[PDB]
Amino acid sequence: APFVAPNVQGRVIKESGYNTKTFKPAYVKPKHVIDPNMIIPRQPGEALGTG
Amino acid sequence: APFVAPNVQGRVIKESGYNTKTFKPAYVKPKHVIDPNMIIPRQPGEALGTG
Repeated sequence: APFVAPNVQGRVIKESGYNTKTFKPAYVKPKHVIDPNMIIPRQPGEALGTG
Repeated sequence: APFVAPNVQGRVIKESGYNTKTFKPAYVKPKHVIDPNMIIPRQPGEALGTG
């Protein structure tokens, strides 16, 4: 607090305000194409020979 | 105490004097002026739009 000789008025004290933060979320979009070149070939569980 | 041959009168011992201290307090005067400029603006808790 300010020391102020009691013979005088007093001292005016300043203030401070405040702030805000604002954010937009980002966007994510992966995809696969699944044409036959991927469906046909033998997958690991398939028996050798026939499948 | 002084060793004094029992014949003679004995020695005169002295004393010492005290001391003092004195204090005045200081004086403190914070004050604020409250404009409409400070009452009106939105305060953080208030909702958006219709504060």
